[PDB]
Amino acid sequence: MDNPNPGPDGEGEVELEKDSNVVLTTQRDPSTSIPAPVSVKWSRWTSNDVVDDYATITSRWYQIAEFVWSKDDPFDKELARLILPRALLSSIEANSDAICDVPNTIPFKVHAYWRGDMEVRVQINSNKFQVGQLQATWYYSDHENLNISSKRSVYGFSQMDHALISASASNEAKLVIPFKHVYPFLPTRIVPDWTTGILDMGALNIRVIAPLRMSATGPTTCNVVVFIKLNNSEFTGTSSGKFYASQIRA
Amino acid sequence: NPSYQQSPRHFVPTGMHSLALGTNLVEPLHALRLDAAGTTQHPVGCAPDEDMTVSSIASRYGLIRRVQWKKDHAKGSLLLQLDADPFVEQRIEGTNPISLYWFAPVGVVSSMFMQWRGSLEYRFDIIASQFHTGRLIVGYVPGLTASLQLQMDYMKLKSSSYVVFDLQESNSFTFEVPYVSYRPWWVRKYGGNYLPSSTDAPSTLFMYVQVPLIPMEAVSDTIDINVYVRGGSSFEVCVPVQPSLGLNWNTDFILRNDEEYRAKTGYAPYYAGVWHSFNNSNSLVFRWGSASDQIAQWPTISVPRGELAFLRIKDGKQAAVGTQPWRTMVVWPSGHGYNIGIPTYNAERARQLAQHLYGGGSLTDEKAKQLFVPANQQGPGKVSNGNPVWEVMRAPL
Amino acid sequence: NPSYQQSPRHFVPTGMHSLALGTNLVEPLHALRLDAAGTTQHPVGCAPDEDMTVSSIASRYGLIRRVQWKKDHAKGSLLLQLDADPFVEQRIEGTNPISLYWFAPVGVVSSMFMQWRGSLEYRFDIIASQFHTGRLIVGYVPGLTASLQLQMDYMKLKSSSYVVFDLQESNSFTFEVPYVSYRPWWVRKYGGNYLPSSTDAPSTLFMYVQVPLIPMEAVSDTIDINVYVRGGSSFEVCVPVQPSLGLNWNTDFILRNDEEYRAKTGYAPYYAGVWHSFNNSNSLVFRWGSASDQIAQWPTISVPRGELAFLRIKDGKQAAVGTQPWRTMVVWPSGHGYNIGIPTYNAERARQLAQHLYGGGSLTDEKAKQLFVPANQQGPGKVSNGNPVWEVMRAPL
Repeated sequence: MDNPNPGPDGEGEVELEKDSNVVLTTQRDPSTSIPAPVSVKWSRWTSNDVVDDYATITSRWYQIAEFVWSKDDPFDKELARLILPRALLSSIEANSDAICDVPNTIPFKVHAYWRGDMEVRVQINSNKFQVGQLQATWYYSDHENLNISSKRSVYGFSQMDHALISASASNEAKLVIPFKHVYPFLPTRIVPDWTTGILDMGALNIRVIAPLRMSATGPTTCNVVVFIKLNNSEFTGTSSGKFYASQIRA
Repeated sequence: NPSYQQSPRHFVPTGMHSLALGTNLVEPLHALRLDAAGTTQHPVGCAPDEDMTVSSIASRYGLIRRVQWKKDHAKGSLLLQLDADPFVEQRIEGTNPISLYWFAPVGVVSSMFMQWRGSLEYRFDIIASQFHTGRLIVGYVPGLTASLQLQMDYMKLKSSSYVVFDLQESNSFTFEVPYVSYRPWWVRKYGGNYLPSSTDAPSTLFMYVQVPLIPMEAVSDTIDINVYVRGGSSFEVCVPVQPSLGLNWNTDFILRNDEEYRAKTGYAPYYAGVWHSFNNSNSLVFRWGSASDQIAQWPTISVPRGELAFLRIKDGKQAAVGTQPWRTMVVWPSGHGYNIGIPTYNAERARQLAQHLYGGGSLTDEKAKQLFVPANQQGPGKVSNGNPVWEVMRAPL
Repeated sequence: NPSYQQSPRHFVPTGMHSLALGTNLVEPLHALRLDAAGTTQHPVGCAPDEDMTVSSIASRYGLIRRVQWKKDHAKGSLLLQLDADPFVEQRIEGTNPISLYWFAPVGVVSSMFMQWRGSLEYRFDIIASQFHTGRLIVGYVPGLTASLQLQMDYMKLKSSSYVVFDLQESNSFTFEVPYVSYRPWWVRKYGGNYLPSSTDAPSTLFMYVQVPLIPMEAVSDTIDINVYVRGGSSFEVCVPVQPSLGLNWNTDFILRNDEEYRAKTGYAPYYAGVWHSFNNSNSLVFRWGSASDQIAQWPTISVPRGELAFLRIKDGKQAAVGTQPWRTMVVWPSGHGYNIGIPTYNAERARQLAQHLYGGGSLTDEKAKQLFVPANQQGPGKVSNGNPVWEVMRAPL
């Protein structure tokens, strides 16, 4: 079946992802990447306090990153290497804004410990005349590894669970990332231990496998949007906001 | 008679079983009893009382603190900020170097285990008439780091799981301590015998005065708040390791080897005095003479990062004397090209000084200079008994 | 009580079980757990993710090559001629002597096994617009010896099992690599650590350009062809032996003993220069002076037949300098009565020279003289840092 019928509305389907007071669309189905099974709820294990999450409020879609994709970028050059708990907060905090100001962060302010699966969209608007390729990959503990520069390479992450994005026919990388840390919970700020590496479950990272191969005088620049949903969460550990921690640098 | 010529069995030599284990396995040995079926029985009179359970022990309520509550206590005031973990101490006074400590039955265990993960509880026995009324708070706030243990009011405590108690004709109450961690189980706070192998407590509870006490003229205004501690409904215990607590039988330690800490050769005897170069003569420091700049020079103590050091003398009958035997001291460089012996009131005030000098501090800070012993404590200024032995204490910071 | 007087059992002493094996047999030991029924369980949270199979690994698709396809590519042209065997490399740039290499999950195994016998496959991810059209070939031709690896067109490839791919609006495709052998299983191509104990690959696939690309003016003419490799529907694995791959953790090698390769005593320092007796001064060779016939004399390398030898320096911060640090070199007799150090561009160009000199060749052949470094690369002509250490590499030919 192939009859093209673009009316006053150029025809084509648009799948949407609402899902909680925010609707974000994608005109092209994503290339998913599921690195692990869905995480069970270990609140009834580690902590016996206010055991809950926040539905309509922390299970939304906030923006955490956005960047540029150009012909200048050589073969393996990561556009982002963003930590995943974590840079949800660390993006907003360095936006000359506070964590307290946004609805998808506020319990991190009050509550001490967090556990939950993650959802991520790597949406880009590239043109059909751009011949490039990216790869969004996940690593459940990047900073803990010593020589991960060895792994920090397009070759290395192809070896593992990832998603693929090609400039033409742009395209989205779905990226379901459930919770798998060593300890079942994460600490939102400084704690009797975890005096650093606060709220870090691993980093995402997008490098390049094919530069934007542009014709003579073709459009140079491109762009990426990183979105994140925090579903299936649990926030036990009620603590005043003066105990909080404005996350570390990029 | 017939030959068993088929190949004999194989077998791999060991020497001994078994320093572990003993849950469920039969242990063959050489029993010195006359019988091969000799297992002692327990008659009706020789009744097996306990019930030897880790739980059985962590259910008895042992005393651990005593707070004096007074009408003078402001609306905003704290009574105790003791640690919410089984390793909660109570120092007992005197006298030898290593100080003895009181520990609840839920303290002695898990002193034997690595991890615990449990829920605990505190019985606050408030000895009070019916004519005494007040309100106390108590809140388990997880995530209490070092510096953040202060900067803590009774208001931000009301932010975490907290409880307020009304007392007229009902003296005591029991607060069950919640367990909020990122870790399933919780490793030792005191790790023996190993300095850097010990992680702090997961959190702590406080007992502020929500409402000051109002005592009518025929009952006194100060009142004792005895505090007990035991494992709660589910104090669990994880894995047997080296005990972090010792005997009480023979509280000695043969000092190896013989690295006894004492003043450099020639700086003996030494009394507590003052020095114009040490807080402008406003505080006590060990001197080996009364003349110009005769300050006791002490050996440098090599301490690994993440630790602190101070001194407690072996025999109090050999210490320098002021108003009291200066049995405790701290050692730090003097800037005038050596290290000086700074006597403290007690071991706590020697530790707290090490918490501030090794916490990357100076000597001319007010936080340290309020731990220095005042010069009106110099007393008759008795010299020591020569250069008696001090031993160097160690603690993480 | 009664005497068991019948003959005791027989038995034959061994000392230890068992560095092998561990498929199906009960292994008795001394467990340090407290219990004799102590086997760790895996909770619902502590979920056992994998699935630890030799197959599980040889099914993930790891990158291995990247070909740039261009319109300029003729009707008759090849893109890659990589080897059809699990031991297919990808050299990564720099820097120390032993060069690091990229290997697919189907590369790391069977790096542990001797033989494999499997079927494999290659995913050719062709990043392309819908406005790019072309046709690629790919053919597994068994029986590709050394010399016969060239003399290979895209036409004779069409004689063996081969495939042609049309690309308009469909970027990538996957070619399953057939397995044609006389041998059931296939021994290691890389045998570590042993030089002559390694047999070449059974065959190789190529990717020619059946039809050159035709790109319209608003999409670029050069296009990346990423190449992935994984074990196919039935990549089998045969027998565990010494791994042919190392760590990545500590990429060092303490040079025994101390047989470090370096110039003969008196020929230091040494810069890359030219010599009228070495390709008529048209190529670089190590000189220990600027005067008449001062060419660096190098020790003779005793190499067993079926092998080759060249040199890679230990520290690049001590190598002779031209336009680039001459970290690689080849050693061969000079006819004027000694062996000369001939710097190469990289390790590949040093190996290829050893493939031609040890392949029973001469120095005055065009095949070798196109691997010699041109004299306009002599640069500022910095001398070395004395006589730094070189190490002698070895490879079969």
